[PDB]
Amino acid sequence: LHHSEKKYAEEDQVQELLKVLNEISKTTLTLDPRYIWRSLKDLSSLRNQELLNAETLCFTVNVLYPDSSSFKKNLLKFITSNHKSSVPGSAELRNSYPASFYSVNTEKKTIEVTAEINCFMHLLVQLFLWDSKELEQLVEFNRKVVIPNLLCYYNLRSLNLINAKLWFYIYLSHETLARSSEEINSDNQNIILRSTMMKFLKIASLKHDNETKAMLINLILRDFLNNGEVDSASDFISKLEYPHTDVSSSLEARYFFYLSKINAIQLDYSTANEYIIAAIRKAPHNSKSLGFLQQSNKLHCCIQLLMGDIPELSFFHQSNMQKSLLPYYHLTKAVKLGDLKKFTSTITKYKQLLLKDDTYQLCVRLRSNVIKTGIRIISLTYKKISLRDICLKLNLDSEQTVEYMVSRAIRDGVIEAKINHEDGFIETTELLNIYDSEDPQQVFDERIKFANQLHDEYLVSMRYPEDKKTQQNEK
Amino acid sequence: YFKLKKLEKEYELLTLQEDYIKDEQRHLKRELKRAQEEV
Amino acid sequence: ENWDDVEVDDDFTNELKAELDRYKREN
Amino acid sequence: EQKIQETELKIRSKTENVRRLEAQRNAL
Amino acid sequence: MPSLAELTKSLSIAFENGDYAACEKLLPPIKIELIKNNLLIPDLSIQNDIYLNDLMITKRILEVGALASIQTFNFDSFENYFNQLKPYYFSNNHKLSESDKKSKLISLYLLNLLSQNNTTKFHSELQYLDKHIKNLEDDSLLSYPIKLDRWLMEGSYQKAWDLLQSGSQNISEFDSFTDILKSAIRDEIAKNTELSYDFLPLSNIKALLFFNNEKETEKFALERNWPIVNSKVYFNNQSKEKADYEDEMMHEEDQKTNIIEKAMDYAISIEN
Amino acid sequence: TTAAPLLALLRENQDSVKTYALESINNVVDQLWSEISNELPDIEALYDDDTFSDREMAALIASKVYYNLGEYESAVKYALAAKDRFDIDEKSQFVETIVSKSIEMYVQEASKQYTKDEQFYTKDIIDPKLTSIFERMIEKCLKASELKLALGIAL
Repeated sequence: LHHSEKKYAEEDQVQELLKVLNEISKTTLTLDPRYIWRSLKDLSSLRNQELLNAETLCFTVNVLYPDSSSFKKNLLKFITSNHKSSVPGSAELRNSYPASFYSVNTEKKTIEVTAEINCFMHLLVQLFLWDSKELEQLVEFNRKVVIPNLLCYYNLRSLNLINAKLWFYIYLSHETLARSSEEINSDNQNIILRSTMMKFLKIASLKHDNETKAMLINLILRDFLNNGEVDSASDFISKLEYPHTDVSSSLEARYFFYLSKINAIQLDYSTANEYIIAAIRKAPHNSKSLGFLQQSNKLHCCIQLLMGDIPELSFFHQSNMQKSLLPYYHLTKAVKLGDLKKFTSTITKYKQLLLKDDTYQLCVRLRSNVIKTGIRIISLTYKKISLRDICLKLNLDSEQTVEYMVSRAIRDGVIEAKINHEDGFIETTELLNIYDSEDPQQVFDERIKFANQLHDEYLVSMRYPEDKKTQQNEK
Repeated sequence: YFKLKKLEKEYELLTLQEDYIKDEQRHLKRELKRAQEEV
Repeated sequence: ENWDDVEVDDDFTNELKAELDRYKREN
Repeated sequence: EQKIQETELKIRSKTENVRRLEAQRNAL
Repeated sequence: MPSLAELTKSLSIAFENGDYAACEKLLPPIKIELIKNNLLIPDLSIQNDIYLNDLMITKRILEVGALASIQTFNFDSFENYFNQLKPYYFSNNHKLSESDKKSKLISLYLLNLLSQNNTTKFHSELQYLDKHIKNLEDDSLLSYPIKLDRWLMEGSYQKAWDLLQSGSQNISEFDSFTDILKSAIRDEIAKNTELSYDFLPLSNIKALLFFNNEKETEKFALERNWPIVNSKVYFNNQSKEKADYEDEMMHEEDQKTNIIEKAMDYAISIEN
Repeated sequence: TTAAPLLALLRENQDSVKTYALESINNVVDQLWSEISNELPDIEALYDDDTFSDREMAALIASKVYYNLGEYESAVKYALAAKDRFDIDEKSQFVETIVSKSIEMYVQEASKQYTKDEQFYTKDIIDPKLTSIFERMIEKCLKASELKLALGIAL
């Protein structure tokens, strides 16, 4: 029964391993193994549940084990395994073949098979851990082994993509351990993890690997959010080492998502407004990306309300995610109408929900934005309005209070008006008629730059796949 | 050391073929003017 | 649905009939 | 081999431009 | 802490008796003993210590030196001892630190960022703390700079100026920063009267600047070169040479020439 | 973890404090190099101080400022003042780069100056700090019994 179960799943794993083995042996092609590894994550997730854990036991028996002798026993010890007589030395798939990792040349140590085996061995370990959700000692045991192994290898062009996806599981397993249970050992454990990120990033800077650095930057910027250091994030993004060429679309959306939250504390939303919009256009619409589209839209509504301008109202109802976007609608309504008591009761009921996404602090600063937006609304209605006429609307305190809040709104060039105290009314200095100025000419220059930007990229993207069809023989 | 310097000369051979095609594509438009107008 | 169906109206209901009060009295 | 690794990226981008501009030149 | 077997902890004794000049001369010999001490920087060799001479001697000395620069009005010294004691609070999260001087030094640091008008670290650490509700609201020390910065950009100086003068906590520890904070507001007030007012009387500006004499308002007029007419202050709205930085973007005169260059350059790249 | 506490002790005058502040930066590098760039002009100012004897260890860390920043042109220049503090056989990430980077700087200053004189390596025309490191790698290749790397780098 259990004998035929191990031969079926292992043959499918070797069949996929032999495909990428001959691709890296001929010259240098870095895109051939990458296409299979994308589907390998989905195929292995469903395959690990079937036939239990016995598919990876004989895989260690097949290939020679440099480090893996005691790693499979410690993984099966936590589950209190039963002895099926799976002891190595029974199932042999090698049988002295060149593609089978011939044993005699391997045992004599005249050839090195460890490069394409041991590096691939760590990949299958992290896949089974994410399915069973194992924590505590099993997380630290794997992280301690991989770090010296990566420093011993030279990290060739094809070797940089093997561990590129392993860093995502290292950071994920460490964060889920701290949120589940907090202790004093978890704090000092992250200290070593912060040093390991910078040591490997410096090595990958020489190879200029596009996918490797794309995964690191996403994990490094996210670690600064929990650590709470802006100087580490500000100096990191100043180098601009992130390639835009071969990185995946899912990795691009995560990059622009961090720049929106970093620039949000600098009180400059001009650049941050583009990063949050570009992150949505680069994020897939599938179900696996719904978690990112949910968090990205929550930040988009908060950026516009902090700019003094009301965002698009139809964005809530047209989308199907508005169930979680309902609290943000009451925030926009309270700022636009200008009611002081409505804003206090708005954030009170949802105060518990605003703590998870850490957007409650941005909601506290909306208290002043209620008046900032209310002044712009009443200014467009009345070009010349008296001093006591505004207090009768928003129910402000005194007449001197409303007079000094308008002078602050013109600091950034929002209202663009003047206050005449001798006459007793506030007059708007904006006559429009900007068609006679040079201001629209500056915006029109960027539209030509944006049009010709995609023209050069059009020749690069379309012509590249036609290179292989010329050399290949056709009928 | 011998095989390391061989890769440096291969980069120049790719440059010789790259710089010539970039110059040839602009000169082909001059031959098209002498072609469609003459025939 | 720009600036219309999202906020609806929620006005001009009982205040519209109240306008005829000042029209038929002060006049 | 530090100098070779810095110029290692030139084996592809320079090869692509020769192949990309081939059919583009052959078209004219 | 009382000094018994060493003079390292004697800094806290002289702090209560005054003479901050002699306390600064005793700082160099205290920092020398901290060099040979391996318990200064936290590491994996410390398990559980509830007694002194581990985290107690490191924090208590830095708390006295940080508060010493407050009475002597030294901002450069406050940016040192606090930034030196900041990593000693926690490596990641530490819930066992409870003291009256911990919340005071953190509050003084937030007022220091508003003194130099720092929008980087002031708007960041608010979300990086342990308690984002109780410590930022119920605690009057951490909520003191929050209500000032929120009411500064709001534009209401009636209730904002009361915390910088008649407040409860601005007497002793917060008084050192009241000089620049009130100076940073009047510098903004001077710039607001230029754009939004052509001329203003001396009687109405007296209440906005919170001055008790009319001659005090005219004192800053000569230093800032304000045109003065009868019973009024004229503002011509004088600007500086060009603007900002990043040449050939909204900087120098005759921008239409560069606009024409943008149409010529990117048009040739169409064929390229 | 910030570089402020360790870099703030260099603003006073002490023999022991300046030593402990610099040695702590050599232990933790990859974490703290973010804030060192702002204090870079204050650290390099101590190199010209004659009473400051740690310039050998200070120049080793000052070279790591641009080395961790990604600029290798200035990383090799400040690493030449370490003298005996500059490791050779450590074979670390910092050693396998600056030494290899000094080889490229040794070639650029050779072919350009070879037209004027071929004896520049003997005279002071070329920095002897680069020549001394260049000779250490020669003896390292002789121990490996490889004549291609030893004789090929001198060509």
